[PDB]
Amino acid sequence: PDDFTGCVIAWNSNNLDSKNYNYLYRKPFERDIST
Amino acid sequence: FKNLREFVFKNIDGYFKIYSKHTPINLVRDLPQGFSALEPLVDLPIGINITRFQTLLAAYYVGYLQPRTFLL
Ligand SMILES: *[C@@H]1O[C@H](CO)[C@@H](O[C@@H]2O[C@H](CO)[C@@H](O)[C@H](O)[C@H]2NC(C)=O)[C@H](O)[C@H]1NC(C)=O
Repeated sequence: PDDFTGCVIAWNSNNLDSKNYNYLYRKPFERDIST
Repeated sequence: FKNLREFVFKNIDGYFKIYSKHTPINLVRDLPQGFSALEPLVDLPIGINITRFQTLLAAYYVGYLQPRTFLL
């Protein structure tokens, strides 16, 4: 949302997830999982 | 009919809000003429897209909500 209230927290996972092709990508909080 | 149950179902930004009101009636025709306001009871953070719905089974009525101003 443009009027979003909250906090965004992020950190590197280069030593955790990287190896890795198991992460896929292409309204507010719309979660479209259609294939 | 002996009992009237009214609900409002709206789904905004992933939140499904349910409002309702129960009251006794004595009428075998249609919705009684009169006024009452419904109150929120349940808020389900579903994240689910809703475009259609169905009722599971006693008559029921379906109307649609519009973004109109009211003086309450
Ligand atoms: C909820 O589902 C409806 C379909 O039932 C989506 O409406 C379609 O959106 C696509 C966008 O590319 C259009 O091409 C279709 O023509 C639309 N269909 C109809 C019947 O209008 C709607 O976008 C979905 N909404 C969310 C938030 O997921």
